Amino acid sequence: EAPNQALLRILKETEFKKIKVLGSGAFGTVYKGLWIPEGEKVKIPVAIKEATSPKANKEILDEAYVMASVDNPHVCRLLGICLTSTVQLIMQLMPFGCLLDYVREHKDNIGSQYLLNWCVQIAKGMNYLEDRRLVHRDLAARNVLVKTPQHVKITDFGRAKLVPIKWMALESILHRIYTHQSDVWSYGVTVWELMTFGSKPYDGIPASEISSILEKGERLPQPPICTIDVYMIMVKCWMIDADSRPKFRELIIEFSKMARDPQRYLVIQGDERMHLPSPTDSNFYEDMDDVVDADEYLI
Ligand SMILES: COC1CCN(c2nccc(Nc3cc4c(cn3)cc(-c3cn[nH]c3)n4C(C)C)n2)CC1
Repeated sequence: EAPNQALLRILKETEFKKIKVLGSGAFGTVYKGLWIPEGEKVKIPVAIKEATSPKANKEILDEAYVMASVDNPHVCRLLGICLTSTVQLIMQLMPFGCLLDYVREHKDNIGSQYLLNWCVQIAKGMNYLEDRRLVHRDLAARNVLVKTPQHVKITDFGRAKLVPIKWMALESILHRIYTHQSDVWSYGVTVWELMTFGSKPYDGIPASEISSILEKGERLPQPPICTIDVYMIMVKCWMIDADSRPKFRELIIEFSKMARDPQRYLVIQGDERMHLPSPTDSNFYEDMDDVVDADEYLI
């Protein structure tokens, strides 16, 4: 098939500054930082993902490969890699963190317009991955990052090709089959995570029971804010027949029609009177002088 002519940018350690730590786990640690290229007079807000074991490097270099091979407004691109002893991925700073925590922390100000717009954006990013013949294998609200409350992007290409049980299609749990239609099942679950304001799917149920639960005909419940219109979409993503499930191009269309009249499809008390931070807010955005967002920094 088509040659992957993507450019892998190697960045010097001296070209960027680590400001603070954002979060640490088993993988390593993600830092908040600034990238100041050559003599460009720009400061790009960045996220730097950083023991050295040859196996862990192959995994991070596999994620770098996939992340450098994407370009879409609703997908996180790799800005570059820094080849130190540790080896670190330089990514775009998504100031508002993951969507999962965002919905939990801001339920009182999240309205129908935002929720439906987020669904359209995830469908667009996912449909792009399908175009690039990329199967995510780990879509969830934790892997959708917030640039601004009005702009979200899909991330975490650590599992992407060409285990998270409660987000998986039945063919995936039973046979390890992953298609773009299995990403649709995970898309259904992600929507459920948003519509419930960050609830844990199948809370209290052990992952081993999930396979048998789905086989019986049981699915995630109808969230209180969901009309039968929105829930019907969730249910269709959870059909046994993968070809029966909607295609992402149909999900973009479905959620877009709904996003034109949000109150008809989602019932939230206090809707329209709610508000989230916007680039039209007082002090929404050290030396703020020459900072440009990665999306406007092109070479
Ligand atoms: C370990 O897996 C990594 C895979 C890549 N992913 C990513 N991808 C693209 C951009 C990006 N930037 C990015 C990631 C961020 C934040 C800002 N910008 C803030 C947080 C955070 C806040 N409180 N706790 C954490 N995080 C998390 C997800 C590490 N982060 C971050 C997680």
